[PDB]
Amino acid sequence: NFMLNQPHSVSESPGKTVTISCTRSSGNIDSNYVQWYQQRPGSAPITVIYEDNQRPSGVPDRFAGSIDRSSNSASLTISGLKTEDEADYYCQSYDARNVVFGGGTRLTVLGQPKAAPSVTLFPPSSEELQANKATLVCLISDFYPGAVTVAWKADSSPVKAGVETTTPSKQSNNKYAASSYLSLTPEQWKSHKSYSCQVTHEGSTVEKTVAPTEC
Amino acid sequence: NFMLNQPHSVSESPGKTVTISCTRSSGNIDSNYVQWYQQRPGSAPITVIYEDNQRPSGVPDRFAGSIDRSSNSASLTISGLKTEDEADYYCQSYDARNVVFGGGTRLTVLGQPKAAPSVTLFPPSSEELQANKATLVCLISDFYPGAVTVAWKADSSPVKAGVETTTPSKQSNNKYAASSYLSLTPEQWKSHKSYSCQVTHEGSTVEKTVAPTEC
Ligand SMILES: Cc1c(CN2CCOCC2)c(=O)oc2cc(OC[C@@H](C)c3ccccc3)ccc12
Repeated sequence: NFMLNQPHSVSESPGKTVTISCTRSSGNIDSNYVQWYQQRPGSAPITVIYEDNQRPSGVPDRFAGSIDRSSNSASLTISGLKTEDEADYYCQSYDARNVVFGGGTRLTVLGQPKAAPSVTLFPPSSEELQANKATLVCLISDFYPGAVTVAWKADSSPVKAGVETTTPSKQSNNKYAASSYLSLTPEQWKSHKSYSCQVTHEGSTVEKTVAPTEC
Repeated sequence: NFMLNQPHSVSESPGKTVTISCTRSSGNIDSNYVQWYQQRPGSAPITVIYEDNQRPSGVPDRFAGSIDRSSNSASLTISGLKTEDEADYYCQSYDARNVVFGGGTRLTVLGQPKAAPSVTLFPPSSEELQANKATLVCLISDFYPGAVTVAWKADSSPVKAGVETTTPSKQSNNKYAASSYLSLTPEQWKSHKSYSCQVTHEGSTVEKTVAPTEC
């Protein structure tokens, strides 16, 4: 079947308009209806759009669904942004019994100034190595909003095996920190020329690389 | 409109059976298909039941959906309860005028065993020292329950400045992870013999120590 591709995050100040795209991988966006669901943090989801642009009763007309056949995409547009619009937004369609969801888009209504993350990539420590561990840590500090995406590369190939990322937490400077760790064996860590941590925040992606050496 | 009413919370111990009910307020439960979604906190949800009782590929056969017309309810029944089943569960049906979700049910799996944290201390990266920074990270993974206290030492004396610890977050092994980082100048780092990270969990302390390495 097809995928539905949503940006990981979006942000704006109160009173502004924000748009969340939902691109269909293969086939025609207009072949099947698209729904949008809102989840506020610590809340149950609710439908804000069904059948591309239908608004259920109780959902203000600040929320608007559209289809662009040229780009093969759905969009949810929210005008007059209010703090309660801060939530995760998922688009959803079908082909046959195949329900297809997007990955979700975290919408932040800016409570403070944007801050790009400090990203530090650490190669394995001597002590963990002699315990037969080559865990790498990617430390991500001092960012707002609190939404990041982390991907790892062995040389050039995406890694999915062994990646863990913490949920961003508010630190004493009122900015967010989190860590991504890749649990490698020594044999894996040494069997490559370099590893990489790619951090995406506010659509902007930074990339750090470490290589094996001996000191 | 109609509403789907779920319990707020249920608790049960491993290997036992738990049942979550989803009562339709008006209309017959069987007029429309019920879905069940599982959400681990900080994650996108996954479909665990569709069409009242159909399990997607990769959902364990311990998850069973049912309909009871007389009590106008849907139920999700989890057999052989495991710790990874700790999550929020949401039912969902159709209004033709809407997609409606229940308020969701937090499933607590009682009697999870203690797990001591795995602790890995990383000295400053080379590249970071070239950019005039000397952050140390202490990775704390695989611990239950999800509370730790971290103290840092410069040589043998307490470090009272530049320490941050992330809020522990449940990872895919259903154990917690967190990082403590110490923001030092290159000067502070080279002026000491060593720095230590001391992690206390359930009364047991684990201490790790790194030193400026020479090549
Ligand atoms: C992506 C996805 C899947 C597919 N998974 C992906 C990973 O591999 C297993 C299948 C999937 O099976 O189900 C998904 C359901 C999604 O959202 C449902 C919405 C209405 C909801 C439910 C509960 C709380 C908040 C929101 C969103 C995404 C999914």
